[PDB]
Amino acid sequence: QLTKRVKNAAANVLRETWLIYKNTKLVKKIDHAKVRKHQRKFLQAIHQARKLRSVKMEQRKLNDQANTLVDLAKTQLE
Amino acid sequence: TQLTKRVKNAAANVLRETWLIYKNTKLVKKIDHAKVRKHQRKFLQAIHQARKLRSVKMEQRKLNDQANTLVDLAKTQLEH
Amino acid sequence: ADQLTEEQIAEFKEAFSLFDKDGDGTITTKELGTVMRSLGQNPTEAELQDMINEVDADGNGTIDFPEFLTMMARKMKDTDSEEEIREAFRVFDKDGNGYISAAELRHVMTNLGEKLTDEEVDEMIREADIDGDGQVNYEEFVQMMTA
Amino acid sequence: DQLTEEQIAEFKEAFSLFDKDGDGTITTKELGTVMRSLGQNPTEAELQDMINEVDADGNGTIDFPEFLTMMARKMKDTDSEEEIREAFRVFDKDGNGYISAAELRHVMTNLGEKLTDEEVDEMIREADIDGDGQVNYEEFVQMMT
Ligand SMILES: NC(=O)Nc1ccccc1
Ligand SMILES: NC(=O)Nc1ccccc1
Ligand SMILES: NC(=O)Nc1ccccc1
Ligand SMILES: NC(=O)Nc1ccccc1
Ligand SMILES: [Ca+2]
Ligand SMILES: [Ca+2]
Ligand SMILES: [Ca+2]
Ligand SMILES: [Ca+2]
Ligand SMILES: [Ca+2]
Ligand SMILES: [Ca+2]
Ligand SMILES: [Ca+2]
Ligand SMILES: [Ca+2]
Repeated sequence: QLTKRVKNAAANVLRETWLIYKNTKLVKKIDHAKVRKHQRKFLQAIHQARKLRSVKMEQRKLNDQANTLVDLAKTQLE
Repeated sequence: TQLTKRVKNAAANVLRETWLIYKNTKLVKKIDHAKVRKHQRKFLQAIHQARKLRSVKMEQRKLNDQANTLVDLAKTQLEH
Repeated sequence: ADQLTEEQIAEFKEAFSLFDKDGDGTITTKELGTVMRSLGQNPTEAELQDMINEVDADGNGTIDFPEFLTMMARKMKDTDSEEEIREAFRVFDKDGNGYISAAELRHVMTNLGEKLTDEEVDEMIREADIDGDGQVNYEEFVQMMTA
Repeated sequence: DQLTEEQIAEFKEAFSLFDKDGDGTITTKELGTVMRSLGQNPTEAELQDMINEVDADGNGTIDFPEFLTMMARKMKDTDSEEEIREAFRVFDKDGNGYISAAELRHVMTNLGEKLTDEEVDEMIREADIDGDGQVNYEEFVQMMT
């Protein structure tokens, strides 16, 4: 799930990147309001990607830490 | 492509039953035959399934290209 | 686009006649066979029937104009979305080699005026990078753009 | 899927390895002491997260039932994970971390199964996420689960 959210955020980054490009480079008259809208969406997605990746990274650390504790408990199993 | 997922799913069953056959045949003291027979049976079914779905997938690929040929022909009438 | 224009509908009405060889208002499996062979292919009877069946919404065994039109509307809609994604791919894939590199993705951003770290551009690549080769090919790109 | 009476009694003994002051609960400070004694130095936030993951009733500390329930789930997951590792080690006959088509063909032959070499190759390809033509551990895990 966390992985999904990460890839989904990065996908929005990519989709909005394209939409900004198209509306900026591939039109005769630039629709500035449309460009501002996608730019806002771009920034929201990038903030989200950054946020989710950070959580993922802290999660990997925590997993090894928790497994250390789990292994300690398992030392008592016969 | 739900089909492709079903294909991968069927191959996954083949692999799982292969392991369960190995385990129950090579990695036990006394072989439990009813259980070996069970995994052999599910192995066969999964194989039958993987073959069926792969066949469907291959034919769908051919059909996609044939149909797209028809679609492209219809599209010749679109102006610009 | 979601819906066909009046003009496209009229054009597809003309297109229908290309398949309806005998002008009876329906396309049959025999007619699809004639059409395919005229295009240099030789589908089996079962393949021709499959092509009829996937369009024959009312199940009466032949394709009428509204059935053909409905299918064509769906195809035009799909083609438009797939074509936009290809257009995007070609732009990101600056050198046309089939792989979007981290460098190429940077250039896109930078030309848009965006401010991403080189590390951040790298992370985006790795997230779309299914086969682990460090680059984004067309299929990986399509998955990302449609997710 | 459940702990035996013996395992429960052993985890009750394990609880005391964490409950440094013997008050019947494990606190964030106690996990700090445990982790440091094992050679690691988690931040306060990390220790808090490790408590929170287990603290079902949300009172800030871990009691024996909460600890035990978590351990039950970990033992369940460990067992399934260890089964899949065992399968992998067997299929990856040369231990190089990749199940080759040849390795899988041999497994089938040795089980007396009758798959065409093409069918075995097709299975390798259905499991082969990174396209290198062989199945690594992570690719195998995704298949078996
Ligand atoms: N006493 C002891 O050796 N504890 C331990 C060792 C390795 C991993 C986790 C815990
Ligand atoms: N008339 C004609 O050229 N038809 C055609 C050509 C290529 C692809 C599909 C259809
Ligand atoms: N399956 C399918 O696409 N049939 C078809 C396509 C175009 C025109 C007439 C029939
Ligand atoms: N998160 C987490 O696993 N905490 C924990 C684990 C084992 C023993 C005590 C606490
Ligand atoms: Ca006709
Ligand atoms: Ca019909
Ligand atoms: Ca390139
Ligand atoms: Ca790639
Ligand atoms: Ca305590
Ligand atoms: Ca508690
Ligand atoms: Ca190997
Ligand atoms: Ca591989």
